[PDB]
Amino acid sequence: VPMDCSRYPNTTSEEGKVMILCNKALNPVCGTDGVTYDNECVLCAHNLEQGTSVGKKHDGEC
Amino acid sequence: IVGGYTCAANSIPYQVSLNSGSHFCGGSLINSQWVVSAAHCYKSRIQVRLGEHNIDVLEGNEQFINAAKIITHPNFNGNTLDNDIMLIKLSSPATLNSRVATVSLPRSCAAAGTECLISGWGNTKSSGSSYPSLLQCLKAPVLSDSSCKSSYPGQITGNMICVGFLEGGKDSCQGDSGGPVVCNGQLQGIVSWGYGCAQKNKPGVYTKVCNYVNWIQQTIAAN
Ligand SMILES: *[C@]1(O)O[C@H](CO)[C@@H](O[C@]2(O)O[C@H](CO)[C@@H](O)[C@H](O)[C@H]2NC(C)=O)[C@H](O)[C@H]1NC(C)=O
Repeated sequence: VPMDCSRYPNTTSEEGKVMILCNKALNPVCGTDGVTYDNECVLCAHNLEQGTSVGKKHDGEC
Repeated sequence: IVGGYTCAANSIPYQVSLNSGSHFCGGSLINSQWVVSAAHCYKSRIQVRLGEHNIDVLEGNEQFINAAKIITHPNFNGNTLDNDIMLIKLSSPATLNSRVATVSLPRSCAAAGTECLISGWGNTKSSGSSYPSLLQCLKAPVLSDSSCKSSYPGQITGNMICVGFLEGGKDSCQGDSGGPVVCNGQLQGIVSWGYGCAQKNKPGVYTKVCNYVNWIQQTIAAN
């Protein structure tokens, strides 16, 4: 099962920058890129900010 | 915590770590058997760790106590984080001593400009990851409501306050959630959310504890 980044609130800037707003809990997830991300929201924000399309391999840390 | 300092030992005796295999959130001891944290930190089973200086070592002077009851605010909204407050009843009373002590709930809401202390074991870098073993501290002021609303248009409710610096550089971060914001000896904020950490014009957002004292007392009284 992948993940739903809509579950997190986002806001659009003046120049169209979409910003995902994340909670500050440490619940690490392991990306399909083999990198461990601090929580799922942060993986969502990374994909949006970098333009990547990393998925969640598994809820724990890689 | 980004941009803060290593707290002195026993400086923050009301700080707890919430553990479900590893540290995932902070919390604040308010009495011998009750902890306040963020609702988004909810898990079905939680071990509360008290009196910790270094979370990676067991020094013998900490206490590990399982949660017996976990009560999230009835109007918590998991999508916007409104009402992001939770109460944890400990399975047994903590033994209070020089390393394990409580913090007072707020007798009144904090005004804009009040200086507060934020603490936690969260990430210490804005870009990248770096988790300290030792508890970090940060002094930051409560911002005005208009200032907070203008940083996050349409995202700030009456149960939220901003605390930090518009210039960025210093803030709470992942792993700090649930942790305390104590101002003049009173718990006025719960670490909740933000746009990243320590970003310009985007201070951290915290649950406004002064709104919840009556609910806390009623819940505790009956449980
Ligand atoms: C960002 O704009 O926030 C909204 C609100 O969550 C996201 O909008 C929703 O959730 O998108 C999903 C499909 O992905 C859709 O089923 C929901 O109805 C829709 N809600 C609304 C109010 O439009 C939106 O996807 C998100 N943007 C990003 C890039 O994450």
